[PDB]
Amino acid sequence: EPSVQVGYSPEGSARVLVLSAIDSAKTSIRMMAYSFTAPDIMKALVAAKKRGVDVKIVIDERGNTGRASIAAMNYIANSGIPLRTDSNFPIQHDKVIIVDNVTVETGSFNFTKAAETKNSENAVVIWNMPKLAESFLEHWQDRWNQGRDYRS
Amino acid sequence: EPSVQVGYSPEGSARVLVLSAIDSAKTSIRMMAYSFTAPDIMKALVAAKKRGVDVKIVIDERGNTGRASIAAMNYIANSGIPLRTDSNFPIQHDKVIIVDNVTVETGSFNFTKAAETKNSENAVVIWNMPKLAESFLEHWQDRWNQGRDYRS
Repeated sequence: EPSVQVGYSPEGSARVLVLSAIDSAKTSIRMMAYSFTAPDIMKALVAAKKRGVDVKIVIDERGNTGRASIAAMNYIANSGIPLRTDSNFPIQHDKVIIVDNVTVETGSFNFTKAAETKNSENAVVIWNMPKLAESFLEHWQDRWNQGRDYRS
Repeated sequence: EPSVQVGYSPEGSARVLVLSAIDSAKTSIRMMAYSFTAPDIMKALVAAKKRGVDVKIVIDERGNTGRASIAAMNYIANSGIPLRTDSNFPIQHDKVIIVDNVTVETGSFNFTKAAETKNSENAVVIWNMPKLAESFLEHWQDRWNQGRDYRS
């Protein structure tokens, strides 16, 4: 039952794999991000929202004050997706997507265009490991709990 | 047979887990790093070398010109561990350790003190997935192949 997929950048497989993970969501998505700017990633998250997926995101505050960050943050908030900034860590550095409480995407891959087509990166999706995803959820929840809502 | 462990920062579990992965090596280690500066990580890599483990490292060139980077790079090179810098990517961003060609450590965790005790991070070790580790090895090898030796 448990399995693992891997993708890389700038090859193109990391981006597609991460999109695959978000597109697979049927019930929930709990995301943690440092840089938060990739438009195609944002498009995918709100389509999941539209699909009825319970989406909640906590991102690093200090590293998300740029124009692209704000455009992505506004777009996400505008779609009804609960979103929070976290500044309690010099850097909330995780690049993680927990899907349906049993799957975990993680790796070096930040959700930016640079991570999609320029930097060398890796993204893995560990499918169906309830125990692993619940542990990650506690990680996500601790950071989310100390974040500041970003609403639209 | 396959299993997955996870650790976090600044909690302390990520650092210990990554050390555990390097300490577990019996035959080989193929590492890729962006920032390369954590002293306890360097200590562990050369102890594996001493243990007779075949250790080879490719790190990002541009992000490793600082004092701590040079001290870590010299220490590693001084120990006989083949080491190369890679500048062919704006950022060789991977934080990966492939152990004994069947295990893969990856995540947001950079090999720095900041990633060990300040930033929020996650590190996972996917044990015994030969297929996954061989795929990562091709990733490591492509970057290593275009790197510049750093000798001592």
